[PDB]
Amino acid sequence: EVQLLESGGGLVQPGGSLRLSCAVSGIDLSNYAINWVRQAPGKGLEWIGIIWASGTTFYATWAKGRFTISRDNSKNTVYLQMNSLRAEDTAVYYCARTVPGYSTAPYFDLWGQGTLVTVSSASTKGPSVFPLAPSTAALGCLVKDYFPEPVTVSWNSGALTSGVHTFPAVLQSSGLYSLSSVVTVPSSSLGTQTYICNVNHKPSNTKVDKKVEPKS
Amino acid sequence: SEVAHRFKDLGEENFKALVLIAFAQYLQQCPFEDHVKLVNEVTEFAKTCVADESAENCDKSLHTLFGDKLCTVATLRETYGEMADCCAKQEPERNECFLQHKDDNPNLPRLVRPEVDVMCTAFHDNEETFLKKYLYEIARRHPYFYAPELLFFAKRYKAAFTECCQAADKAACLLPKLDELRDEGKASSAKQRLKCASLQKFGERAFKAWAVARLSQRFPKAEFAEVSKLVTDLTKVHTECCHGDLLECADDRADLAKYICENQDSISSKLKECCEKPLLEKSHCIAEVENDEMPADLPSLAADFVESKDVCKNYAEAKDVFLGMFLYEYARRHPDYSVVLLLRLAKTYETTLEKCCAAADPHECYAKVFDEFKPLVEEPQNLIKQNCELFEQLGEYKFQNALLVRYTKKVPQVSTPTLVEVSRNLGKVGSKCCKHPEAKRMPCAEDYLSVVLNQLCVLHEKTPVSDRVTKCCTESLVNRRPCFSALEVDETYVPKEFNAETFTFHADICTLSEKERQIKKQTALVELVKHKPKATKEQLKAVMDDFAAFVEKCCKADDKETCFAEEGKKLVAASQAA
Amino acid sequence: DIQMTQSPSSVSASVGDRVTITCQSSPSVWSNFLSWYQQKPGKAPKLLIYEASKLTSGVPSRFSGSGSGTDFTLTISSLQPEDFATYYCGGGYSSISDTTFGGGTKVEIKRTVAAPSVFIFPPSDEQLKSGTASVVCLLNNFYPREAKVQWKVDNALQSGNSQESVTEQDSKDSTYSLSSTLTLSKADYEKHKVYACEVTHQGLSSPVTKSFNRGEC
Repeated sequence: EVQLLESGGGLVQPGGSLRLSCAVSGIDLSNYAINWVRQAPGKGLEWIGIIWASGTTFYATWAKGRFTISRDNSKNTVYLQMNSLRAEDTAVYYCARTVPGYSTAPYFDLWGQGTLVTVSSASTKGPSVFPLAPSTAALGCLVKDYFPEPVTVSWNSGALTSGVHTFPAVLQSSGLYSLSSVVTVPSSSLGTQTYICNVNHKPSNTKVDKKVEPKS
Repeated sequence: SEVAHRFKDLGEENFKALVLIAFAQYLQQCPFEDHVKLVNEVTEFAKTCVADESAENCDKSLHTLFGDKLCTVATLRETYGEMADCCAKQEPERNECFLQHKDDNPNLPRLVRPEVDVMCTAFHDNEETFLKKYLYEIARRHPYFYAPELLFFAKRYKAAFTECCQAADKAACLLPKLDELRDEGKASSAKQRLKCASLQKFGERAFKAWAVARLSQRFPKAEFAEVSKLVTDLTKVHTECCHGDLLECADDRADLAKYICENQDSISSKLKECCEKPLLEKSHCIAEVENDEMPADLPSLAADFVESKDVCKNYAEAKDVFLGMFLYEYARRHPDYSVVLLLRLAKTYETTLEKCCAAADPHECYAKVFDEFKPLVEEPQNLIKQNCELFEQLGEYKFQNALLVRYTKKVPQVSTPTLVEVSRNLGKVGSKCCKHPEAKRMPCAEDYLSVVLNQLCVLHEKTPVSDRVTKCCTESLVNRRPCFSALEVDETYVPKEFNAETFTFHADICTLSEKERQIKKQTALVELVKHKPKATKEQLKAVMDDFAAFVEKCCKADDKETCFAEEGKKLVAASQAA
Repeated sequence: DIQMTQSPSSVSASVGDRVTITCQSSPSVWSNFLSWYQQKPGKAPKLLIYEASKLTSGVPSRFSGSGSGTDFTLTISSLQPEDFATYYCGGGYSSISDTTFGGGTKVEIKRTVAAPSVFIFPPSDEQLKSGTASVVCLLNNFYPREAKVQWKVDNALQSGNSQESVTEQDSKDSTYSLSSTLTLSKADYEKHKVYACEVTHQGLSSPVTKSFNRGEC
């Protein structure tokens, strides 16, 4: 019914500037206070700043100066201005509302999809997909050399779901991300049943559908 | 008056035999003499009812009449146990209770069959007692044997003794026939066990679907509705036999058999010989009838099932009918597909319609439905042709060996004796189905494996030792094969120790048939896998060949129990270096 | 300063069990301003408890909050497999711009040991046409999470040319999956033949390997 839709997050060059926006669908939001919370990959939650129904905005100590919350009530949208971004700003940025009834309390009920902002100077590179052909054994795909995150991998356009394990991306010593999405299938299905991994990396508008089939 | 209605219908003899079978199936522990009494008492009462259907007590249900008789000697837990629980209940509770207490594998020692002289002598002594003895033993060991059919195996069992005991070479005439009746027996009991399981665990809808497929394949020329009419009837029949209502099951079967024979020109042209035979031979014959000749120029299915403008309107109105027609049409056209495969294609067609039909552009969404079938029909074909090849190169022996390991590594928790049995039976799927061409293969193989697998399940149900088995067994009935073959090596399992007496052969081995000797080895092999799974490939094939040669030598070593004694409790570590 | 310490850092308990998560803040949090959040992989956080002990609507009764001042406790009376997640405790400190969350606790379910069924895939031909070679070694569905994956090329044990990833605990079988990926140039790759993968896991009595010989099939 009521959910927060964020967007505006992506790859940023150090010292760069970015503006995350949050638009809510299903409620007014003009009478509520909205917060901003981020979370670096693998780390925990970090409260940034808040904006009440009125214009008043409070910021975490560390954030004040680089981040700037603002609300466009004629459009039902709260933004978060990120200036002089540092590599340590890379984190999934959430847009959460303070539960109606409180203002300074750390209670947030409604959150947002949470957009990811990768603050790095590196340019945006699509991924290459390599088949991890089968040895009831498994097969899978190898999505190598891509940046920034995130990348989504599907199997047989969604058909094949159970058995699938898309691994968490890791940074290569080359700075670029890499991952492997495998799936366990019945051995006797190989060759007879077509297996295709669909990799999608919207940051670079890269899309691939690699057919995985045993080699020999 | 029901007991009377069934007695006049079936005839005295068949009635007697059926009731005896019903009694041996409920109380598989009571002695032959006990059951004989009770059956002869029920037959009396049945006659008093035929001469007065209004007579006191002749109008009550068969469950009551039969259930009462059983409770006259069931309050003896010192030989039965919990069957007294069933008697403290009123129908149909008491009935369902009994059924529930049918022991799949009774604590009954297989009955080694005497010599031809002994048997024939016993047969000529009291021909009746001999046959009733037969029925009793079979039924109590196979509580879910198709009753009507059992009567058929008893009619041929008798005839076999009838013609062989008056023969020149009594053992040459009687043994190959007694062996065959034994093979067709297990087969009939197993193949029925699966039907009862389908109905009891997956509901009537399931069995009817199976029937529609099997019957559409067998009578491809018959119209859908004639097939449907048959599926309903056949289901009612098996539902009764599986529910313990043997008398009404045999009655309705006979009536169904009559219908089929009277309507041949609307079912199958292969039935003419069947419909000559006496009623018992006729029934058996009809269920064994060869598929009819598929009608010539059959049309494309994509017409009424994919491009039609009414697909979704029709799939919504009557889903069981629209899909029944799809299965009927696809089955009749593919006597080369296993019933299970056919059911999968049907399930696929269903799901894609369940998805597409309620979409924006349905017709385009399911427009490629038939394309999904390809990888579904081939997977089994490929696995067959491949396995059949492997079988041709390894022989049944080495083939069971390969399967012994594959299945022992799959579910180690399973009993070794049980592993050897199931594995050997499964390996027999090679000899029994690879002989046929890729046209008659899948239905042969996959449907046979269904039976062996069902047997596995019902056997595992009693004392479960692997959740993986229970999974496959309880999940889809159709995909049990794929589910079992799917399983991979169980890395969890912990080595079964190493009992140095488990790998020590003795003299007594040297006087067994080659088949027994093979079982002895296969048993030891399972143990070897249990004591060293995970890490072991064809290095077992090296120890397996070493046991065959090692036994071959010792059984010809002018041995005095020595060759095996010393080269046993000490030769273990020799070979156990790897 | 503020510094809110949450412990344990992570914990494994069976279904049924009762898991207790603590959250100790250095400066006594403001009046009851102590919230508890639950965050499932990928999904955002979810408010479970506020005012230290108040549950929010749509939260299992099994979740209970307690504590006051500097010590707060989140308790799961009967652990369910769907309780698999990382928990966080947020506090208020009269400073507002001081709102801080605990380190968070990671709850993972207990289920009988299960060795990892391994696989090994040599590089693809499309990838060798790039001059790179990636050999992946999958350790699928196992438990516990601790596993040792070593690479031996022509028996030459490796180190520093492979980075492995691991997935969260499966919502089905409560198991993990590990992908060890050894990368060598093409030249490095075609210089050898025996590419192996050594896996030592608490569920194996013997450290198994799954090698393959370059080129062969």
